[PDB]
Amino acid sequence: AVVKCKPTSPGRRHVVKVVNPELHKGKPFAPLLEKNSKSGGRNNNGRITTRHIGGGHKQAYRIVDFKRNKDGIPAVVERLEYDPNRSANIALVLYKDGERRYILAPKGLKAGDQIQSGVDAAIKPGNTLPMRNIPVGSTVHNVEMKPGKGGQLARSAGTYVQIVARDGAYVTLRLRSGEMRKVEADCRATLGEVGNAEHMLRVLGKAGAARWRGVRPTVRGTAMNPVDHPHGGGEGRNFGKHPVTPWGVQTKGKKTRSNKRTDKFIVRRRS
RNA sequence: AGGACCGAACCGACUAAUGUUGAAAAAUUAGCGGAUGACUUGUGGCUGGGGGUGAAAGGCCAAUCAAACCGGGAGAUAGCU
RNA sequence: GCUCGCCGGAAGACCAAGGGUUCCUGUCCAACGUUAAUCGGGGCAGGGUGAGUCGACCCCUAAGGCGAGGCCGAAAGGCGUAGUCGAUGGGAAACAGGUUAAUAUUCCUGUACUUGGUGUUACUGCGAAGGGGGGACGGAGAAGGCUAUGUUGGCCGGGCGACGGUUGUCCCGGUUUAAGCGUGUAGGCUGGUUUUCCAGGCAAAUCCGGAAAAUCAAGGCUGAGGCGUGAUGACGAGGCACUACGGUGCUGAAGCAACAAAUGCCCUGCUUCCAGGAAAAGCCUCUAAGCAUCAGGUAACAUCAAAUCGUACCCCAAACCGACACAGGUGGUCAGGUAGAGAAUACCAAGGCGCUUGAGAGAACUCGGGUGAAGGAACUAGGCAAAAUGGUGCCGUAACUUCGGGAGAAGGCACGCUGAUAUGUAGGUGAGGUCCCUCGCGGAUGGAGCUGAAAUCAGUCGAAGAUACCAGCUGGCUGCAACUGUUUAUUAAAAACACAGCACUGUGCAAACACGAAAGUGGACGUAUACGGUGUGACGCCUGCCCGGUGCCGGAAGGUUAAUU
RNA sequence: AAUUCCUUGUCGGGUAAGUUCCGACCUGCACGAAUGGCGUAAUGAUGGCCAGGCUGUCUCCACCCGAGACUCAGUGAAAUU
RNA sequence: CUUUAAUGUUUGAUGUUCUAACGUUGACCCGUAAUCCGGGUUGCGGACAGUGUCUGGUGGGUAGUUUGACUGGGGCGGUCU
Repeated sequence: AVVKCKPTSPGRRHVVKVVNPELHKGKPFAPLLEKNSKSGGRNNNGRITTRHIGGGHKQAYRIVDFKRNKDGIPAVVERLEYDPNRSANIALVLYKDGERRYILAPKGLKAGDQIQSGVDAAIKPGNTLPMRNIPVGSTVHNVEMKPGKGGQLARSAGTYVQIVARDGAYVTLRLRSGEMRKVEADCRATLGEVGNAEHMLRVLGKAGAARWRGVRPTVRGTAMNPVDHPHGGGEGRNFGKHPVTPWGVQTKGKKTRSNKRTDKFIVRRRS
């Protein structure tokens, strides 16, 4: 639940917590863990390509199954767990055959709840089927964009998409961004929304709370000298030029999509 | 519980005096700040010059930085001393 | 050699890194040493570093590096798979004592341990570049149970005091002993056992996992310390003989208990929180391909092997980095006594030093300090500096406020010593004995002895009892910024930079964007409650008018318009 | 006003006397609403001002303790010219 | 040879469809005890995309450079035949 701390110190007034006792107060499933070394926003060349990334708390990667291709085998939820590599929580499930796997935790999932994947699955949250069988107007998550590769849409805390139509081998969807996309009617999708909706209500309250996430401070650009940024300098706070990224692009309205290749799957775009 | 309080180690460097061919090519003495954290530290590693890195001062990149150092073009050019 | 003085959470002791003979002895004093020098980290010569158990090498891997093929690229070359390197991490085993002018957990003595090879004997399902388990992991906090260690008592030995007194409730010293083996406690986790079945673990599996039953509740794992053994020993203050007073043989007393007690061990635990906490091998198992009077496996005994390199010395410093025998810098371990909350501070122990020019004089002035009549900021750009405050407990404490704070607000009182309450209380610790007992490192009882606050009353000395070192000045109005933090190494620590929060905008994933001739990588093993960029800068009340200009986003009838033809 | 040239604006408070400071006035040379506006408890080695206490900061210096200076012996520089 | 409809062929435009180039940072199989790469099967896209040459626009993102003289000092102003 959302919990507002008390102002026992400057740094605890505006901090807001998102607690959940349903989560496992123990270690995760080790067989489904992997090393995850932080990068610092640097690539094989050692150069910073994405700024404002550095440090943070150590993290281990949980192998989550975004495909959900084990059809015809029921699975019961064992426990809900916390995942630092994503904004949503994950649910450890146990299949009847004795195989355990991690999945995204939908809105109304608990311990003991049953789920299943395939074409002959029931229409309940947590189950996964190709969208050809999902009734129109429904709500799903962890949607595939190409059959078999795995879910790529609606994977965040409280995100979802709504199936709005189905013409042929394609179905039209409205993503959480408002974009009206269409994908093949063979991509698997999971019923229901991802359950951590109260995640957005969280309030860090202090700077150090962002440094635990691996987020480094952001220096604006106005106060940064001409040689280091177009906005640069000026005696005082002048900024008498158009807002612009480094490397010289607007950043305040200019559209930068230049795909051309995948424009046939975008019905409406947004706004 | 706490980027919580006082305060040593530890990390810093606000004031003053001294020193200024210094003990020291930035220190000493007396006080000062932080001191479970955006902390500090050892070892090793990556990022290379119009580039790197930068909680951004044009700061740092081997006592050298508004474009490092070494060599080379090179006996640059110098209507000036 | 006798005194004096200094450090003693080091100015002591042991190491790494680094250095590389500076170590020890003898000899020499030109140069080196900021003076002399018989001395020296100086010169010359000689000697000195002994390991199956410490470390490296080695096995395993992290970041990351190289990278067969391969992809990419004018050439050079770049990225990278399989792989192979790479510790700052994981992985078998030795303790005490004695000894050299200089080394030792390395030599000697004593007592142990570990991993392998071979052979014999006995009993046998063995087998992986595969599966599983385990290794394997965070922060904070809370105690409890222990020890290191210390104090006191007792015991042993010695002593009877350079000056009054000191045969006693006196003084000094010592009272030490390990690994390992055995016991398996305080205490923590766990419910076990048997049989059947199974879409899983790339194939298989008696293993893991899962399902369903039956039968039992005691089964097991981990585990400091303690005790016993180790040890009829060793060491041992001191003695008997030699004694070049340089030291060597023999002998060598007591060698217990209680209390206190860690930041260390139980603890890779328990509790709790969000920021959700390495990998791989060794090791334990599983079977497959395959091999079965073999081979291999297991236990026992015997025997052999455990190589190679390092080991001296300095290591907060005269030996490393700083041009110096330079008030500098340099990571880890050991952590005594009194007072104290304390690793602060003061005085000491062990131990180590007095800082490589001295003597004398006692002017100005300079530096670092002490005191000060009366006044008390009149000094000055400015209370710069200095002075002052300073502790514990009780009492008590304003505006304002985001109700947490402000606040240690301010302010006021009491602190010593002796005695009594109480021949040392409350409290803590806990013996003998008794009772019980699954007869054990047990439980209960028992309260001996030891230790030991705080408070009250009374009395007493001093100018002064938080007496030393140590140790907040306080309050009021106001600007800026919310705050903690960050910054111009070497004249600027700030109202600047960050910041949480807010907003605009971009981005549908082969994402935008960025580094790259490209491959590709990061973004992200993320998927719009997400990522990037811009600006603002907690919170609270708000954020008005203008789209002409520039830019961005959209739309079209027309005009204008490139290559091309 | 961190913004006000004229300017020590005007009035008042505080002082024996206040170009600074506090509070109102508005005549804003040339504030103004996210290059944010106005408030804001707490915080700050932050800027400015007033008090109590305190003192050699000063009136106005005086004495004393030490290290130099001075003399002797030894070693033995430097900028400059 | 002034004139104009159904054709054949000719090429051009718009639209629809297909697959065979090309693409696949979709799935599966082998090389292979390999998330590289390649080959193969299939699916999805599909002559679009993307690349090359040419070309228009944008383009301080990044370079190389210019930004006069006289002058009762220079600058502002004025002046230059």
